[PDB]
Amino acid sequence: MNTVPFTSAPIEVTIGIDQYSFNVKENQPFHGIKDIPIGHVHVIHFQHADNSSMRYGYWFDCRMGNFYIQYDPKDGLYKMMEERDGAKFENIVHNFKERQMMVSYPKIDEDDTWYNLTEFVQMDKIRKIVRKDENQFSYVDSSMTTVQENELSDPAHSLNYTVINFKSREAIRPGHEMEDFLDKSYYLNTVMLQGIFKNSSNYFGELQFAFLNAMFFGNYGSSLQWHAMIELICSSATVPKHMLDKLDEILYYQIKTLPEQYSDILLNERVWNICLYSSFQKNSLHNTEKIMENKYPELL
Amino acid sequence: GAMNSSNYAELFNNDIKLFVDDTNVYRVTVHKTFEGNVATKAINGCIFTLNPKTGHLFLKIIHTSVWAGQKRLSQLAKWKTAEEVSALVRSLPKEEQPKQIIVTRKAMLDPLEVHMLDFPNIAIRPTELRLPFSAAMSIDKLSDVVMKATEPQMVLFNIYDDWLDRISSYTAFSRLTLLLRALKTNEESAKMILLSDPTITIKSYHLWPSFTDEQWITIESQMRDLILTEYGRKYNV
Repeated sequence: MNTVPFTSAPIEVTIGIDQYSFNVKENQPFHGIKDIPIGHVHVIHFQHADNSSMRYGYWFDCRMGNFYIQYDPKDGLYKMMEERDGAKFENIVHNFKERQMMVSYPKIDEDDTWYNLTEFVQMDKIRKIVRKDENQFSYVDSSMTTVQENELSDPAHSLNYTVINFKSREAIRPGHEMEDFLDKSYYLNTVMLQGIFKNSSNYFGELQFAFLNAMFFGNYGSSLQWHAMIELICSSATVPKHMLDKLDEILYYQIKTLPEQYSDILLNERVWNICLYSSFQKNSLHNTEKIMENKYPELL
Repeated sequence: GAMNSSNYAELFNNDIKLFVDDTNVYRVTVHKTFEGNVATKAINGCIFTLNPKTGHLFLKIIHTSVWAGQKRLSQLAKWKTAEEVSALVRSLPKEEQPKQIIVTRKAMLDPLEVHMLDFPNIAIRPTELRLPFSAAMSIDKLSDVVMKATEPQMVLFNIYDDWLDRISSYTAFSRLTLLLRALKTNEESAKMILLSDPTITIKSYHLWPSFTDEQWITIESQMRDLILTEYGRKYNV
């Protein structure tokens, strides 16, 4: 069980840790989050009480270093930092724990939600989508644009998701125009899986990361990438059976976790109607079709 | 974006552009089988590809052999159209290639865009205009070359005959759309109007009769009367 201490909380803020959230008052004696499960990535995220715009946060893995949060009054945000002195860090955490100044990661024993949402998500892949090589953790916010959104403006602040474009020479073999447009199996299996991602685990990791950035930060380009990666599988007639079964599990937990009140902005009607009712895979996503029909029958 | 009544003069500027009409690509007769089921029999079709400034018509004849053993023919017909338009563009010298292709039916946009990926600077546009190019097969010489074809063939025409010697491309296009709208609304009546006077003939090298400027005014009036009559019937107004 690892710990992310906070130096202090000088401004009133709603703090998220994965799917959980806590309100902290201005100058409340709050000194961090303990009992964080080892084995998963995590995200610690912020929404200020005085400006509920710019949700922002940090992806990290406590196996990769000792991380803490400290408010910067110049840049006006909570920043993640790495403590390189192990003994200073252990001494800070032990003191804050003894004074019970830390919230406990509130995981129910039965509850695999976080594992199910991050099964394929690896910190090393996050650090290639979010490029800031001097840190072992990754900053994301509501406003960051994707490489694809930028092509259609600060490159160093971009989300480098894999570009997917159904009307591109990458997607369409000369001489197989109708075939490749109506059946995206060559684009999925040869270009994306064999070519770029190398395996289905890396593809699913990026799909899961995109979803979580959409949900936690309202990051619109992330939502676009999540839907594009769903549509590319559902629009392929030839998909390995293990990938279809895994996608149904992935999407079921994403739809299960989504706040009911955000379905209007986070779910694309066209993609979901096409994927569940028209696509090659309309009959391959039983779990996802059942939770979507019971939770969001209006969208469909 | 979309070509409409607002941006109509753009058709006659000096930017090369083509209209593509796929209406007559996949043509069938529907009939009963011996067992009393229904079946289709394909007949030869054509792509109607028109430069509205010059009148140059690229009539690609679609021979029934291209459908043999294929499924979902109304879908395939759009892709085959886009394949043949792409092949036509690639066959033209660079200085003759269009800067825009206007499709008469929105269902042609994705097929044509995908086949033209190699030409990112050629704009593929829809139109809000309701153009009567489906009636091309009411022009006897066009219908005759399509029906006689025994293999895929491209035939080149000038759909304006020699009109551009006397009138602008705006006026020529308006005359063509009026003739085709009349032929579409009441083919028998339109053809009667065009051949009623036996002294006015069609030149071997032309599609339409050799009307004088005054005869064209009389003809155009007769076509407008035909269209309004028919309209009052369609809607009881």
